Amino acid sequence: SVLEEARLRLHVSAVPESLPCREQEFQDIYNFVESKLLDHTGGCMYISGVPGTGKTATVHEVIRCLQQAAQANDVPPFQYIEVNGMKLTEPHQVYVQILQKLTGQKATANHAAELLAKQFCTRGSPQETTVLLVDELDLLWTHKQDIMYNLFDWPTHKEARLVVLAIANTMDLPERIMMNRVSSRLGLTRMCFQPYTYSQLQQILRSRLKHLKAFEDDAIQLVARKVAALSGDARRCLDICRRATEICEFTIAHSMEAVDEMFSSSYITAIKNSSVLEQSFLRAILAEFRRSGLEEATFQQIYSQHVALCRMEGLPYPTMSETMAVCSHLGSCRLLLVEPSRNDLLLRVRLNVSQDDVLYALKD
Amino acid sequence: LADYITAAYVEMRREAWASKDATYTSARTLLAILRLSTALARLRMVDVVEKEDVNEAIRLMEMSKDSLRPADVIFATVRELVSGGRSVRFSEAEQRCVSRGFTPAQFQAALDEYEELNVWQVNASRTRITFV
Ligand SMILES: Nc1ncnc2c1ncn2[C@@H]1O[C@H](COP(=O)(O)OP(=O)(O)OP(O)(O)=S)[C@@H](O)[C@H]1O
Ligand SMILES: [Mg+2]
Repeated sequence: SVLEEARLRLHVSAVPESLPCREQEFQDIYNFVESKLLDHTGGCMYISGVPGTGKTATVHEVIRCLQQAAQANDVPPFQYIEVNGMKLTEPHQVYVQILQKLTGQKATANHAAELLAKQFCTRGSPQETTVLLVDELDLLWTHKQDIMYNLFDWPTHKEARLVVLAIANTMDLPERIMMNRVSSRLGLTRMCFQPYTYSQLQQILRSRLKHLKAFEDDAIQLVARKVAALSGDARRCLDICRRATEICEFTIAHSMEAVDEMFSSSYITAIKNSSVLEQSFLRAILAEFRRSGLEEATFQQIYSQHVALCRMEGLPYPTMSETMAVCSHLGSCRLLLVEPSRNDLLLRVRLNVSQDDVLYALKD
Repeated sequence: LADYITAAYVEMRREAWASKDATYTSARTLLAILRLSTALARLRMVDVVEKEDVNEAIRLMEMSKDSLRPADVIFATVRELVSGGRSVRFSEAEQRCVSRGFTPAQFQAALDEYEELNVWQVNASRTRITFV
């Protein structure tokens, strides 16, 4: 079916071959790495960008192009090694991972570091240029900063023949997280990926759905515009498109439903579906807050206000245990803030949502 | 002139209530400004007190106490049609904006300018606008 084909095309893992939306950045990286590969000299580049900008996809596509060029005997052969920071149980274990990727030897963290140091500092046998990719750099931080210093200092050696690309989300990292000597080592080589404009998002969506007339232009334009105005991320755009397809299986209404179901908060409807006693408790809290003006109140005054409200409403007199159970249930779903493990009558209560939202939910 | 005098006295008393260091503006202040207006009317030799006397009295009292774009208009016009609805018909907004004295070209320009900020989205059929 057409909807099934659109769902298949719009999946996240269905990476395209090459989209010129980032062709400029691709070209810049293609010049830099090509220069580092032609001169038999190492280098380092730091790239910072918000998630969803295609950093990993762009790097992998550049690696694919470089490997294809090497296969066409135009570039000297190179060894590619990829490591992910968040896929490692311990920080020091990255030394074992790289060593096992290059020689397959098993050694301790310190011994693996020493062997890697010996290989990268001593004039050994002439090896292929090493392309090292490290993902999620900020998660390799250590109070001693030895791992980061070694990672960004080793390619400085002529014998290293190592090119390192660091992908991260924060551009401030080399300034406030990295010390001076290594900050100057990554200085002036910082690539920032700006978020896609709504035109770029529309171009990407059109490329996803070439030769397929399944969505109207209006839904596509609105989805790209919401994405631009909220995060400018292709991942949530694909999720919205898939949800719109699912709802259409059941127009602009589908996209609106997707965006206001996957982004909007459910606090209002949760309060609406609350019980009568919980509503009375919330009203008592609001009345006590208006009387006092403070954002913290003990359980005793709230209980007194609840008893007064119940007397006004004609409800039966509530026991302390019942009110405590209701409060504990409310705190379980993170609508309030309380520590009722030991304190019972002296519990500080803070609202987890804005007062105006509570008023707008309770007026109806 | 009584209504204007009442409004001016309310404004002055509200200002004196907002400022703690201002003198207590009881009914004696109203009596004083009325006396000033009557004195001015006597000075100008007229049997009826005019608003110029009231303005001069207010000015004198204030001096004495002192010694001690089409885009926005069109956005507001279409904002007036948000009485409980998220989507607004194109024809109704177009008719209302033209009735205010704006050409359709300026209406389209304002729609595009506030549309760039993505405050809302317009259907390509130019029949309905869903406000983001
Ligand atoms: N050039 C491109 N044009 C359009 N969409 C792209 C492009 N490159 C990547 N994408 C899409 O955007 C998604 C995000 O790509 P990633 O590289 O995984 O994100 P990232 O920028 O690396 O950020 P994280 O936090 O590391 S996932 C990809 O899974 C693709 O679906
Ligand atoms: Mg990534």
